[PDB]
Amino acid sequence: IPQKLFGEVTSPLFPKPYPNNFETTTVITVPTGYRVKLVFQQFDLEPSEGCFYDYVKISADKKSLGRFCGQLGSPLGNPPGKKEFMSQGNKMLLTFHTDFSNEENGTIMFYKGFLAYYQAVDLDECASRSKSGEEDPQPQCQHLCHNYVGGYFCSCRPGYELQEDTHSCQAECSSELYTEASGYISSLEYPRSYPPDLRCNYSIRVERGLTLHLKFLEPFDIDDHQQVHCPYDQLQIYANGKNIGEFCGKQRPPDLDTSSNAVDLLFFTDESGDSRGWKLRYTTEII
Amino acid sequence: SIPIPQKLFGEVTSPLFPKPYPNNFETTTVITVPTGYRVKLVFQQFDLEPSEGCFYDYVKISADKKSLGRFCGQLGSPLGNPPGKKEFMSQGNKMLLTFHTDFSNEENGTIMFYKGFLAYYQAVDLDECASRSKSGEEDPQPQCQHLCHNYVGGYFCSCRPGYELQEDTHSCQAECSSELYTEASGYISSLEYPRSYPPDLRCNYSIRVERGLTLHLKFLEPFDIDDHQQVHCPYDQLQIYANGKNIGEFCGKQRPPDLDTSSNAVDLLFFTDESGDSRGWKLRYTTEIIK
Amino acid sequence: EPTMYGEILSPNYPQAYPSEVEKSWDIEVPEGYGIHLYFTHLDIELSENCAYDSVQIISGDTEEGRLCGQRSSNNPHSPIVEEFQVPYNKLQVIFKSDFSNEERFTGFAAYYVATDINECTDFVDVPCSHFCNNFIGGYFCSCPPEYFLHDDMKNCGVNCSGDVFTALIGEIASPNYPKPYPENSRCEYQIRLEKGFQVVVTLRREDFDVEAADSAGNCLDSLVFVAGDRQFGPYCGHGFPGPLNIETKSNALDIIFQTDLTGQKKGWKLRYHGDP
Amino acid sequence: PTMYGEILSPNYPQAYPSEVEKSWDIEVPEGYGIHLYFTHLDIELSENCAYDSVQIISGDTEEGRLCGQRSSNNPHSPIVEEFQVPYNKLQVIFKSDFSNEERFTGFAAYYVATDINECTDFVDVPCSHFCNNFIGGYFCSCPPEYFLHDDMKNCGVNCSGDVFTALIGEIASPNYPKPYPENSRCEYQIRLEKGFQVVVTLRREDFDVEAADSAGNCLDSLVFVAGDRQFGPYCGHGFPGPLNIETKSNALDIIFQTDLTGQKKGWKLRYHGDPM
Ligand SMILES: *[C@@H]1O[C@H](CO)[C@@H](O[C@@H]2O[C@H](CO)[C@@H](O[C@@H]3O[C@H](CO[C@H]4O[C@H](CO)[C@@H](O)[C@H](O)[C@@H]4O)[C@@H](O)[C@H](O[C@H]4O[C@H](CO)[C@@H](O[C@@H]5O[C@H](CO)[C@H](O)[C@H](O)[C@H]5O)[C@H](O)[C@@H]4O)[C@@H]3O)[C@H](O)[C@H]2NC(C)=O)[C@H](O)[C@H]1NC(C)=O
Ligand SMILES: *[C@@H]1O[C@H](CO)[C@@H](O[C@@H]2O[C@H](CO)[C@@H](O[C@@H]3O[C@H](CO[C@H]4O[C@H](CO)[C@@H](O)[C@H](O)[C@@H]4O)[C@@H](O)[C@H](O[C@H]4O[C@H](CO)[C@@H](O)[C@H](O)[C@@H]4O)[C@@H]3O)[C@H](O)[C@H]2NC(C)=O)[C@H](O)[C@H]1NC(C)=O
Ligand SMILES: *[C@@H]1O[C@H](CO)[C@@H](O[C@@H]2O[C@H](CO)[C@@H](O[C@@H]3O[C@H](CO)[C@@H](O)[C@H](O)[C@@H]3O)[C@H](O)[C@H]2NC(C)=O)[C@H](O)[C@H]1NC(C)=O
Ligand SMILES: *[C@@H]1O[C@H](CO)[C@@H](O[C@@H]2O[C@H](CO)[C@@H](O[C@@H]3O[C@H](CO)[C@@H](O)[C@H](O)[C@@H]3O)[C@H](O)[C@H]2NC(C)=O)[C@H](O)[C@H]1NC(C)=O
Ligand SMILES: *[C@@H]1O[C@H](CO)[C@@H](O)[C@H](O)[C@H]1NC(C)=O
Ligand SMILES: *[C@@H]1O[C@H](CO)[C@@H](O)[C@H](O)[C@H]1NC(C)=O
Ligand SMILES: [Ca+2]
Ligand SMILES: [Ca+2]
Ligand SMILES: [Ca+2]
Ligand SMILES: [Ca+2]
Ligand SMILES: [Ca+2]
Ligand SMILES: [Ca+2]
Ligand SMILES: [Ca+2]
Ligand SMILES: [Ca+2]
Ligand SMILES: [Ca+2]
Ligand SMILES: [Ca+2]
Ligand SMILES: [Ca+2]
Ligand SMILES: [Ca+2]
Ligand code: NA
Ligand code: NA
Ligand code: NA
Ligand code: NA
Ligand code: NA
Ligand code: NA
Repeated sequence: IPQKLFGEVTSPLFPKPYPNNFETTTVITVPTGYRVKLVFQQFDLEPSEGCFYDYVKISADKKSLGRFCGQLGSPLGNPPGKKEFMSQGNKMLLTFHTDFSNEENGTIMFYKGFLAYYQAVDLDECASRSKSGEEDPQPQCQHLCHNYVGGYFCSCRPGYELQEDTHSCQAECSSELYTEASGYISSLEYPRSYPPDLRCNYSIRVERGLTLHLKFLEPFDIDDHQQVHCPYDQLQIYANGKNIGEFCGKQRPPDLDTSSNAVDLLFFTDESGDSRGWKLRYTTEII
Repeated sequence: SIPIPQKLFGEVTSPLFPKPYPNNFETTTVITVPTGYRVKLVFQQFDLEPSEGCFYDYVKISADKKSLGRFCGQLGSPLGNPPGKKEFMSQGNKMLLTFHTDFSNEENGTIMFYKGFLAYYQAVDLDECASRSKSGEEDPQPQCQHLCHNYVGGYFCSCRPGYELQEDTHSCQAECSSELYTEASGYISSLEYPRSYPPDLRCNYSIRVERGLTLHLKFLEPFDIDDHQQVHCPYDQLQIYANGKNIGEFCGKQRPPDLDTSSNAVDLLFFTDESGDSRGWKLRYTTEIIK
Repeated sequence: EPTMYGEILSPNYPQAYPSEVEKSWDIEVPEGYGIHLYFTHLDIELSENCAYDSVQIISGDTEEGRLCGQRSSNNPHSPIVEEFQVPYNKLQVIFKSDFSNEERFTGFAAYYVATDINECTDFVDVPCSHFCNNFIGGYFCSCPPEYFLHDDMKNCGVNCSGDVFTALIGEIASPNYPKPYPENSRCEYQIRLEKGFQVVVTLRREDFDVEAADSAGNCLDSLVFVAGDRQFGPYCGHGFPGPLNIETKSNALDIIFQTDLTGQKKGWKLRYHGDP
Repeated sequence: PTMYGEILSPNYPQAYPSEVEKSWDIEVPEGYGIHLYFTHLDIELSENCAYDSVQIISGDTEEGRLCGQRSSNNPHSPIVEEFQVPYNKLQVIFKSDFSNEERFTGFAAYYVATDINECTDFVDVPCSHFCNNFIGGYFCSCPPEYFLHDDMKNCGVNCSGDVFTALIGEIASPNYPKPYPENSRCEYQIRLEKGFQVVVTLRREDFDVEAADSAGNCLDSLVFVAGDRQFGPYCGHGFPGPLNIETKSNALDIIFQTDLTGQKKGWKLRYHGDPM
């Protein structure tokens, strides 16, 4: 079936008792991105220890889940009764087998058959692909995907942009504005390692007639070098239109006083992230 | 200068090469060979602005998802970090090259003239088999059960003696239908013995000796087939046809009796269930004469 | 126009939101779907009873929730911070902010997805008399053996006619057997053989339990076999009163089963064969 | 012609027929070698594979002959026997006599086309200066201020236009290895950084210039000028100086004078730098 919600699969002639010498395979097919749940309402077959005579063989996704026979209530039989039988993919193969004689080991017997009811269900693509394993490239999502019926769609963590493929995310970190009186500014995902290949302009614009006070916090960790300062990563600071220092390293830079109402912290990263980053408190005073 | 999906080899140069390169320049050229190829490349001429740790100018070559090299300087000089001619291979089919140069190429404060570089790149075939990521391949199945083959561009698969390749060209079934035996003596064993036998089989092990001989079947130990003490051979069956007619449907743990056929044509039919726990069977068939 | 999924962000996300705003969003999914609305990010101006600034969840007329404050997800295995599930196909979300922000507040980021309503289980009232079937986007009812579903698509009812038995050896039982027989019903089963044969009915003495007779001995519920002029019954009580092997001397037999409104029991089972 | 292929014994994997002689002609495109390998080998065993055999012939010569019962010893490899050839075609001939003592399943083999790395795979390299391999062929390249000759194989120097700035480079006489032109003066100039010394190497065998007169004065001459210092004039068959020469100068002028007649093969050299 190309597209179907639910359905019924019965033994032949149901409810009328089933004919002997019969084996038929019916295959349930829900559309792409759905699982197949099913249960039995009525179940009345020829019982046999190990189901030699008659049986219902239900198999899903290259594995036989069940081969079951007997009556709903009777022992010495392996009946499903009402148990859930879910597939993983979108296909569930059912088979029904019956020899020539169901009416011998006692005397005449009248066996009705079975009522299979099957629902479609949605599968959780996220928890399927990302639960364990999988280091090679697969179609799985970077920051978070979403599980909804049928398909799945993706989204990124606060302050990141989704790229065209709708699977991965870069940082935006271009027009990061700050107009409040005090505040905190931190490199993206602090104190975890900062993303590489960035052009950040953390802009502070307070009401004119104030002076800004920049207080760097610990830790302050950026890839530096003892020969030349800031070759890979740079944290430039512009104040009042002009640069006032390009910083990188391990000890925090000095607490800076600007005499300005407009500052811009420019952040340039390399193509690797080992160091953690930086965080600062900016406060306002009067002139 | 030659990035293109369908191309074997190519040239990538510094700008204006051979004429010395302009200051304040950074360009990224990406090499792309077709699917299933690696990218090898080397430098013939190499003459850049040197710098301790290549702060000023550099050539940044990066592979699949990792920067392999960032190198600068002149072919011979020990001022640091020239590739010279060294091999730089990618894993996938794409190789990203970049060339960066700041404003000042004139050190000590007098003019200097730096030519650039000559990059030659070959394509190469990759060994899909030898990759060997045994798990973490559910979207593709790039590795084969019995054997795959490495050839240029693509790869194809094949099965061990006595198996058939199924549609996916990655996995194998058993053939085990027209298994013939015409020699005087011989050995017949269930597939992959004494390991567990495959399920879902219809085997016709046919013996046809020259007429005027009689066959002697001697079963060996072990003899292990899924049986049941109530009704024998419900799941697995090993039927034996002799001279056109059935002469016994066997399964179990103790071996069947040594059989004497009085026939020149026997057929052992083997029917398996949809699981393999038991091991199987093996037999020696021998020939005797008449007057 | 209705969708199965969607995104709702605070204005100017993930920057600071403007003051003096009242923005509203109307969530809508198709018929017979519930809604799961969950928040991946929450940083809003904190006030008691979320007075100053707030994000509000209203279903119909009633307030399903009201959030404010600075909060991040405690579980590292889940990004969800707050969440809601509703049995309705529409929702409303209202974000409002007063004229000032003392600190910088990035707002909120949330998403919604449409879920199937399992009409059988999700409600206390089940809309099927006998058996309920859920499917993605709706439901429909089903019935036990030899029951037929009534016009209202909801409740079922028993038939016990239309079946003519022509087999020489066969079985007959009371409906629902071995469960109790239905009340206020008349069940007639008919056997029709060749002229030369006799229908002989066997039923086990223990496989018979029908509502007992009154003090005077008249069966309030009864079972009776009609063979032309002869008639066997009425039979009732716990245990079959007749012999275990009964000869009707007839090739065509009508078995009638009468029950009143209350006073039901297990029922009966039988098997018949022929004799020349 | 293909890039890959499969070859099986007749009736594989059953017993092969007797009195057979089957042949297969393998063919790959130009500039490819062939890797032919056997995954299964079970053939009637005879000394020098007399009775039954499988035969590998490339062109006119027998690359191999196999028989016997054999399986792969390496559990990490299915290959039992294998062959690699620098040729684009092969021949495989399987032949069997009229009897088999036991049951022999034959053989199963496969072939794949490999690129010839024309630079490395042969001892003779078809480029005078630099060789470039690619999948399916090759092409040559040259050192600084050299221009490649019409034959697409050997490179050549021009007498003028060249200022040498490379730290390690080559210089040759014009037309080399063909005879040098008459009545010409070719001066080549090397200009390095001041801190370096030009050190000139040229092979004792890579030098043949018109011999000197009886008095020992070179009629054709080659000479190195380093400011005040001067090496030469050199002439005759074979370089008279040492194979490794130190000039002690960062700028060097090499002058090459010839008269009207009496020409010879010429010379070739390569220079590098050394600090002071
Ligand atoms: C297991 O594998 C064996 C393999 O041998 C297989 O046995 C073979 O079964 C087939 C079944 O048909 C036999 O084939 C033919 O049988 C014909 C019988 O005809 C009657 O039955 C038909 C239905 O089966 C029906 O439609 C007809 O109307 C009729 O009622 C018979 O006519 C026919 O005779 C030819 O025999 C051979 C081919 O087998 C011909 O050629 C000869 O072949 C031999 C090699 O075997 C040799 O090369 C000779 O030189 C060559 O001439 C010959 O010319 C006759 O015309 C044919 O026999 C096979 O006989 C039989 N093989 C045997 C018994 O050795 C089993 O069935 C398999 N079991 C399974 C799969 O479960
Ligand atoms: C980081 O991000 C900030 C903001 O996001 C950028 O700042 C903007 O860009 C420049 C640099 O600060 C500013 O442009 C300058 O504006 C001055 C006056 O400001 C007003 O003018 C512009 C144009 O009318 C308005 O659009 C703007 O909103 C302001 O209201 C001018 O004085 C400057 O003009 C020229 O002055 C002299 C001539 O006398 C020249 O010598 C100068 O070179 C200059 O060209 C100039 O126009 C702009 O105002 C900033 N704010 C905005 C756009 O809102 C940073 O540039 C950015 N930094 C990095 C590294 O990315
Ligand atoms: C069950 O036994 C009976 C007789 O063989 C049949 O059931 C009949 O089912 C139909 C609906 O498909 C009912 O029809 C309706 O009857 C009412 C009578 O009041 C009439 O007003 C409507 O216009 C409509 O025709 C019918 O009542 C019902 N008969 C019964 C219950 O005796 C049927 O053959 C058997 N099987 C099934 C599945 O019903
Ligand atoms: C070594 O010396 C030769 C001397 O012949 C130099 O060759 C010069 O090459 C230029 C090309 O750059 C020739 O120009 C010609 O242009 C036409 C029209 O486009 C083109 O069809 C020709 O194929 C050729 O390229 C030029 O004639 C030639 N110079 C002289 C004086 O003949 C060069 O320095 C070195 N050799 C080569 C092959 O470059
Ligand atoms: C059915 O056969 C089994 C074993 O043959 C036996 O236990 C049972 O009594 C038989 N009769 C029935 C179930 O009526
Ligand atoms: C000139 O070059 C020398 C090289 O040793 C260097 O020490 C000096 O600083 C250079 N001159 C200037 C002005 O940089
Ligand atoms: Ca049966
Ligand atoms: Ca889904
Ligand atoms: Ca870094
Ligand atoms: Ca520069
Ligand atoms: Ca390949
Ligand atoms: Ca088995
Ligand atoms: Ca506010
Ligand atoms: Ca529903
Ligand atoms: Ca009653
Ligand atoms: Ca032979
Ligand atoms: Ca080649
Ligand atoms: Ca001369
Ligand atoms: Na960080
Ligand atoms: Na086996
Ligand atoms: Na916001
Ligand atoms: Na009942
Ligand atoms: Na063979
Ligand atoms: Na020469």
